[PDB]
Amino acid sequence: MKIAVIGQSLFGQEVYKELKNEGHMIVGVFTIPDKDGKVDPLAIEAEKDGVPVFKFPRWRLKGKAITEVVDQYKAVGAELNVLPFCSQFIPMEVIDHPKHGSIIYHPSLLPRHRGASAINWTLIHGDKKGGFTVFWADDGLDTGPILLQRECDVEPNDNVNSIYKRFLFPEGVKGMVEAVRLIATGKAPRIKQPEEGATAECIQKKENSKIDWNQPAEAIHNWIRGNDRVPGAWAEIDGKSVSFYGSTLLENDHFSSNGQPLEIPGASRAALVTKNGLVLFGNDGKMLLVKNLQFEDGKMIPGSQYFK
Ligand SMILES: Nc1nc(O)c2cc(CN(C=O)c3ccc(C(=O)N[C@@H](CCC(=O)O)C(=O)O)cc3)ccc2n1
Repeated sequence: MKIAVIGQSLFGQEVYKELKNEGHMIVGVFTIPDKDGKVDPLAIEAEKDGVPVFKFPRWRLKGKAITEVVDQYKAVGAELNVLPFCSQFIPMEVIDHPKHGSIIYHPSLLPRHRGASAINWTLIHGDKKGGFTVFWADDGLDTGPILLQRECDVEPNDNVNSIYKRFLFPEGVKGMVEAVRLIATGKAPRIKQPEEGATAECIQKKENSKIDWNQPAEAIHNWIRGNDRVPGAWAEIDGKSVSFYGSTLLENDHFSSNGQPLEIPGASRAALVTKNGLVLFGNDGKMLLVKNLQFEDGKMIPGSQYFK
């Protein structure tokens, strides 16, 4: 069928590539402008194929969509919009245009974790299960009827990158391709999202990924892994903003109080720099271990190396 792909990143590129390989006519790719150095992976693959690339800035403003952004979109004659990873909200004029409407990839088990940082919040809340949903776009934020959903176990030490790479990305691509196949064969469903279990959270950025030390250790571990790698959980240490990556919970033994103490303002008590990383304490007397640290405009350093 005729498809407009609206989105970005490696994920949008892989979905584009698979749909093209399945015989679909990609009539247009609508993506972010270069930054301004690198061209987005999706525009690169599209032009390599001879497919109309668009780099619109934003569609909405003053409560409204333009006509110059709408009209260039409508020209390509899409029968379905596919929104693999779309960094912004798209006007209903665009969303409702094609005969089949629009489908969106969302890396959570909707109606849980509506919002743009769903993977982060899945881990921050310490959910045992996670996954993704392909849903039909409506005017609300991640509220549209479900086409399909796929589920996975969240591992205790999963960070954003590991669950994404293990499951959300590769299976998300297959889910998007399957959704289109169900649509093309005329069998795709529209399951209204249940009321029960709905949540929505804010988008995670550097500023609001600051660590709140007054929480039990498990909560701090979840907060850290839930913001690892991006935006990167952080705290003030000795005047510097320091980011924390690679958290695990640390049980036994003592332990080991053989590190060099490291004072962290607001921490329930001083941290310990050990050969295996930075031991941190929650407000419940329990411990977590952080493998890697990072300063502003700096490389990753092992927590074990803080004092050298
Ligand atoms: N009509 C419609 N409906 C949805 O549910 C959409 C979901 C998504 C995917 N998404 C899931 O949370 C999402 C991603 C980003 C945004 C967003 O508002 N992004 C801006 C913030 C505001 C803006 O500039 O638009 C940004 O780049 O940070 C909203 C929703 C994308 C487009 C959608 N369009």
